[PDB]
Amino acid sequence: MNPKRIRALKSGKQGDGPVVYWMSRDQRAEDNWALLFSRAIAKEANVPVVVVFCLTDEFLEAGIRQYEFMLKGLQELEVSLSRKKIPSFFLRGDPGEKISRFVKDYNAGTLVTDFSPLRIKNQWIEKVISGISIPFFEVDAHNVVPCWEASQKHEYAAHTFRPKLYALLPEFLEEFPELEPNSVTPEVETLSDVLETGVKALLPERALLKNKDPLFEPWHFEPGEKAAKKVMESFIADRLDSYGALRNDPTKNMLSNLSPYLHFGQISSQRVVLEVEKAESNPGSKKAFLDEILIWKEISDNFCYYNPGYDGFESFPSWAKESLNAHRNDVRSHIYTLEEFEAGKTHDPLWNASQMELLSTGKMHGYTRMYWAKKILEWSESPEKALEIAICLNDRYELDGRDPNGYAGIAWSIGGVHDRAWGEREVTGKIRYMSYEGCKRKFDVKLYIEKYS
Ligand SMILES: Cc1cc2nc3c(=O)[nH]c(=O)nc-3n(C[C@H](O)[C@H](O)[C@H](O)COP(=O)(O)OP(=O)(O)OC[C@H]3O[C@@H](n4cnc5c(N)ncnc54)[C@H](O)[C@@H]3O)c2cc1C
Repeated sequence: MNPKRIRALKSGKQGDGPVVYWMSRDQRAEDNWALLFSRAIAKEANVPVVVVFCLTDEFLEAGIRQYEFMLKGLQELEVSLSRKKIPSFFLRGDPGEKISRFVKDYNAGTLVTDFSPLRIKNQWIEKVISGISIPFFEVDAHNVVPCWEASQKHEYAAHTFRPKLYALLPEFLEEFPELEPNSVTPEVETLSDVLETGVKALLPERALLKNKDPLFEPWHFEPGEKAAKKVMESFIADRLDSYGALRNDPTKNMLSNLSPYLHFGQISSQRVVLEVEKAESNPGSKKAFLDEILIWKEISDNFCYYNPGYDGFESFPSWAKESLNAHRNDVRSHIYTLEEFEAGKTHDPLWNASQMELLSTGKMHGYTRMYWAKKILEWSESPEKALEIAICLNDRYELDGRDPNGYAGIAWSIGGVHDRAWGEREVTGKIRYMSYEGCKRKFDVKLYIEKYS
């Protein structure tokens, strides 16, 4: 176990009680460095290890599609942890008041949590640190290389972060040891009841069409840690060979579809890299997939970690902020509201079809996501309004929303983060421009539109 994967958030006196794992971002039993580190510390202290998940009050800022996917994965996760003699306690309320109360009530000795660069995660840490007296650690179980170890500053481009990540691969890209069960079973409600009351409070704000029927289709992605492995095996055996040539074709389902499992942490990205690296397929397709799940994925955590205002206009590069400021007073072709973008009532059938896929499946195609966000910038009153509309529609209907990948992706499409300066156009400026005629020459837009009516 590499000691570089774990950071110390707060020092203090260690108690004689069970080591608590505050699971937030990585909801899985296998390939969880934070869970493995908690077990190792528990073994050395001759005490059991426990897992504590907090059902925060911000679940109403999302939809049922993200609430059911996460909770139904925990129901399978609770059974798996119980088979390892590891109890799980699901708390409802503020993490600042629930974690600090659980530590005091159960005489916790050491508190461990997974790493997350999001602002909401840092808000909870500030509350938890102020109310605990036991050692506090955090472990990066999401990225293959720890976020603080890949780079010590903000990487403005992928070609500068790629050499730093690949050079650290021989040290951190390794196999996961078996999660040892607890020696004995140690000494706040049913998840089924939490899902029933949670959905009931989310029914009035459910996405529906004119016929009062739901828009979301839950049969596309089955939640759970077992289902994530089945999808990963399907991609390597069926879609990995043609991934490098059909990644930019929205009409073909040639993607891995691992993001909803990678977002909630139901499957480890390092596990996906290990299986792909030992798989024999097209070298140009493996390189394309490795560049997306390692470079572009972990650079999204580098963006949110080394930029506090990652969701603001100030995190954009200097060239993009000056170019957008020089085209603020340009007459936009169209100005749509948030309700018009949400309902897909624009003049672009390609953009509307992209939005419908977001509403129905909850996972828009990787290529169309770049087009869907750049048209928001072109059809908004200001770049600040484009950021809010893109972030809102992303975190609300994307099954992988509220993730550093989304914020880095939105900042790339609107502010050109991790991008270069292109030809200077009106309104958009030097930000990379994507046209409807450009997509027609790239893929069959007629089939993509006709699929999502
Ligand atoms: C405007 C916009 C919004 C986005 N919204 C989200 C979002 O809400 N949540 C989210 O997790 N990702 C988001 N992304 C990144 C990307 O679109 C998705 O991660 C990708 O579509 C995931 O689906 P997939 O696994 O089938 O694609 P794949 O090509 O099979 O990629 C597999 C994994 O590689 C990573 N990856 C691939 N492409 C990217 C990328 N462009 N940026 C970062 N990581 C990547 C992801 O971890 C992904 O799960 C967004 C990108 C843009 C441009």
